[PDB]
Amino acid sequence: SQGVIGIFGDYAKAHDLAVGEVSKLVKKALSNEYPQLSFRYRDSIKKTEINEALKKIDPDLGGTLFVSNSSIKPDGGIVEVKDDYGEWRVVLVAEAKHQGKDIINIRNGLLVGKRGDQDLMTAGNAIERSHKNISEIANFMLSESHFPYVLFLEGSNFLTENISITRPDGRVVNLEYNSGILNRLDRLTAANYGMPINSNLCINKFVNHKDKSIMLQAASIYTQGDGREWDSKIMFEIMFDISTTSLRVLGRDLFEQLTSK
Amino acid sequence: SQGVIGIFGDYAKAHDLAVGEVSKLVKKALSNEYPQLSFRYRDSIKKTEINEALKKIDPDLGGTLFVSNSSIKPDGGIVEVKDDYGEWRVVLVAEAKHQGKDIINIRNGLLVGKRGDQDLMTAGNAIERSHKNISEIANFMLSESHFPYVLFLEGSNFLTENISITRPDGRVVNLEYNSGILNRLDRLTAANYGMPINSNLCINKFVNHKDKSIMLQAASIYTQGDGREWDSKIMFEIMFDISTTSLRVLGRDLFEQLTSK
DNA sequence: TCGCGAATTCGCG
DNA sequence: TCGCGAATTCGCG
Repeated sequence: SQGVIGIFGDYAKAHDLAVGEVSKLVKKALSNEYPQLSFRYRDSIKKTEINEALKKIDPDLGGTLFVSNSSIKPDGGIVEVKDDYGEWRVVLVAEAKHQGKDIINIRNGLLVGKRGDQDLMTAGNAIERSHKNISEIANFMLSESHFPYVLFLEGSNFLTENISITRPDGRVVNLEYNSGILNRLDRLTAANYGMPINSNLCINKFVNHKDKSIMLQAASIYTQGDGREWDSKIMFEIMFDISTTSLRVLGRDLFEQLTSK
Repeated sequence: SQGVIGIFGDYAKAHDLAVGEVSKLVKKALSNEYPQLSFRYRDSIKKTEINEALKKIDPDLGGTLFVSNSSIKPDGGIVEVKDDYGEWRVVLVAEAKHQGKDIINIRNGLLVGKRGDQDLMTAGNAIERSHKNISEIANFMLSESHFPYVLFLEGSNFLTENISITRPDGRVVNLEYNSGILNRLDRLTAANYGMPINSNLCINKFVNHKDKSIMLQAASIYTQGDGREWDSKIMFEIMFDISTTSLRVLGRDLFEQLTSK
């Protein structure tokens, strides 16, 4: 609703854009807001690129590479901006994951389990793989003071409120979100150090314990806690907000370009 | 071979001990070496415990918990030592993972694939889940200057040298370790920032970029790079070494107990 | 009982 | 071709 944001947002909703297309929409919106800056979208980053960023931090880092052409491909891609030095800086990395088919199985009156007599499927743990790409981007951005990694959760395994699903035969199945039978949210909280979910954690926090003053890279973790599908318009707003925050942290290195125009 | 280490090591080999039993063996060996100190083995840590450790770092951390009794269970468990303050400090967390059945499929002359005409199975990505528990322990140990997390890889997906497997009918299948068809080692290198694999990285490194001086928590990643099974004796030595290093970093807080005896 | 973990086959481009 | 990703069912105690 924030001017053009409202407009782009309606477009995303009208086309139920996938997270990757929403990232491309964020890039376009950024270019619109900041005509003097240069933005780009990339769907992947090579492991050699990460290693090079790591080496700049410390020569002993980023020394391993078993498969030469190895890489990562966040399903939401990556958006970057060119700084006054000509270097590309990450402003957004988005990822959307799914897990838990219970709401669909119930609506279909389809029992599950090895005996096909269960209303619910004990939730799996594949979502844990999400920590790998978060770690890869944190490493790639180790020199940065922001970490614009956003993860969108969807499914019966990421509930934040109790919901009710009615079977075809009319029987109603009540789901308690705090049930370990299905809730796998605690499998992702390590990624943002237990900070609040559904929040923009792009600005890195620094902490200490022994005159340490260490930097934390917290992913912003969002979930559609009612088991429904994500609204592309809200994903767009979340993502545009994160990206805007990236630009703020990167401000000192964008001044020259905002001037000369 | 280092005195009692040689002895315990032969015992582990003689019983082909699983990683978890090897951790218990490390605890016993530590107690033997340091009779004045108190050690313990635990097979799990509750998410409430992690949250509490996080809160001590900064009040805004460790605030989320959806399933009250949520926890983590490293298959190798955890070994801790009691410090002069009466607090338990982690000296070792071990985990062993497997992936890649090619060497077994070839030895059995069993073709694979949707058409059952392939020598090799394109490797999966489940191993990526390993990053979750590494992140959980890093968070639990955020106040520590050491991170004794050791991961042991085994399978055809973690090769570091080319090997040859002969079929029943005599046909020999040659595997190139640098092939992305099977090698998934690059899926774990983010966990130690690209530092050397098969090495003790227990002592946290500090780096900087902008007067930052940030702390890195690098997991020690070991692989049986020839596709063979792990030798429990060598796992024991690796683990005892990591644990010994933990005690060294924790030395200032163990002095009192080593004295009074 | 509830809740963590195993790690797989094959789609995709 | 090669190499990243989807996310699942059910064992286990």
